[PDB]
Amino acid sequence: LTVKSTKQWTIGTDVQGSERLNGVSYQEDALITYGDYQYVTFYETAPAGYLNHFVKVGRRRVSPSVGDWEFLTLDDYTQKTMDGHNMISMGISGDGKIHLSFDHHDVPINYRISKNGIAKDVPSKWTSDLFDPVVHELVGSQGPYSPLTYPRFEPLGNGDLLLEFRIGQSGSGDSYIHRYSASTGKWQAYGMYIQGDDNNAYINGLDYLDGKLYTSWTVRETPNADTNHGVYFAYSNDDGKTWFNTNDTKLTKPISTSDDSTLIWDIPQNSRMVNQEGQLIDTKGRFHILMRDLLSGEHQYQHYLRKADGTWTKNAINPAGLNGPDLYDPRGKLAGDASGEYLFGILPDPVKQSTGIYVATASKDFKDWKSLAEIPNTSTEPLFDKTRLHESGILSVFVRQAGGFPDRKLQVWDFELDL
Ligand SMILES: *[C@@H]1O[C@H](CO)[C@@H](O[C@@H]2O[C@H](CO)[C@@H](O[C@@H]3O[C@H](CO[C@H]4O[C@H](CO[C@H]5O[C@H](CO)[C@@H](O)[C@H](O)[C@@H]5O)[C@@H](O)[C@H](O[C@H]5O[C@H](CO)[C@@H](O)[C@H](O)[C@@H]5O)[C@@H]4O)[C@@H](O)[C@H](O[C@H]4O[C@H](CO)[C@@H](O)[C@H](O)[C@@H]4O)[C@@H]3O)[C@H](O)[C@H]2NC(C)=O)[C@H](O)[C@H]1NC(C)=O
Ligand SMILES: C[C@@H]1O[C@@H](O)[C@H](O)[C@H](O)[C@H]1O
Ligand SMILES: [Ca+2]
Ligand code: NA
Repeated sequence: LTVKSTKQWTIGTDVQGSERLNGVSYQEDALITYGDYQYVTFYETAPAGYLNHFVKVGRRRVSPSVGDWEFLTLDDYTQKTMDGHNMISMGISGDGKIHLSFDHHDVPINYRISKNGIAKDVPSKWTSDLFDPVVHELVGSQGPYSPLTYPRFEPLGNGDLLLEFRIGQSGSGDSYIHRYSASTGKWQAYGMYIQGDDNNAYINGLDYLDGKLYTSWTVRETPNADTNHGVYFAYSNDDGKTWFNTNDTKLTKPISTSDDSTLIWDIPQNSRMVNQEGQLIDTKGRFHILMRDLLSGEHQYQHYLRKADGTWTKNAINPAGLNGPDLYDPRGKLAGDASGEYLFGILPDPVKQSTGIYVATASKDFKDWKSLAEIPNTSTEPLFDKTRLHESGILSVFVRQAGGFPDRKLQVWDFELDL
């Protein structure tokens, strides 16, 4: 496997602040291909300057040929909270509508949707008028909408879109799912699907394949990040209403963080494992988790694998040259190709201030981690475009550079693979 070509584009100047607001691990998602176009969302500084930001949405044609980016600026909502939780997630439903939810740390939902199905019936003009106003509810559904953190979207097989988030706080919170119908344009409440018990679950993402929805998490006792413990897993066969553990045992609704039956690896507190890192269902139905810990005596990224025979394995990701991360260092992701043979670790290196692209193969039990490429000059939790990789064999990664404001840019990097 080789990188046929490497290309990059600078899409904006990052915003100034001691917190990172662009390029955050739990953006789900930041960079999305739908049809012949790729979309990206990020904050850029408003004319009022420091601590005033607008959400931007970029689009570019990627098929049959790659076109230039164009951007719209949502200049009717000013982000002002210098808090790294307050990121943007985007989703695109099967009616072609683009959804955005953003700017939360334990506050009411902020959500907006495009007026029309702009990703399906593609308009000539890319302007802010394409979007409806910010609202603080989900039409057709019901609260609670506050105190909300961590909006995550997941597109389903019938064109519908899940929106998932935590209601509560670090160390005492629960998570909820809502479902947007592409046929009616209405949201519906699926209710609380995971319930804390003087703690909160921190999921790594949502993954969906062939009618099944997969998630993994750690449990946090207090606002101190050293109090994460456990690696847990569950899946649903009905888009988040009913859940099962790794042994196919049906779980209570909601899943309780006190239910040990979803635990797949014992990791104590003070292991230097961080919440909300990465996960992946590969196209062959193998489930993967990316975390980190100090338990070997060295800080190392860790790969958890749910094998076909039901067994789980854990193996350090330690290819030559990769510096292992401690608790507060930037978090990585796992990507997979259409065939399911290639597993990509998109791993920020805290020493090099760059993002490494490493590859392992299913034929070698994913133990053959090899350096494949690098994105230089990043201070980012890298995020990729699942659909572009599956459809075109191009690994496309959104990054925040390292360096100082206003030199520090936002970029998209495309690694064309010889798949
Ligand atoms: C339902 O699903 C669950 C989840 O998959 C399943 O439970 C697993 O069952 C398998 C098979 O019986 C267990 O696998 C064995 O594990 C042996 C060691 O287990 C200990 O270590 C686990 C790993 O953590 C270690 O390392 C970390 C650092 O990464 C460290 O923090 C830990 O402390 C520990 O050192 C650990 O998760 C596990 O904890 C469970 O069990 C204890 C009690 O023992 C409990 O207190 C915990 O709360 C938790 O439930 C435990 O501490 C391992 O030696 C053994 O290896 C042999 O077999 C393999 C075969 O592949 C050989 O390769 C190998 O050489 C040995 O011969 C084997 O891998 C696994 O531990 C269970 N996992 C959990 C989370 O419980 C249930 O069985 C399923 N139930 C049904 C009905 O289907
Ligand atoms: C460790 C800490 O945990 C949560 O508060 C968020 O994920 C935050 O981004 C991370 O820095
Ligand atoms: Ca996802
Ligand atoms: Na608590």
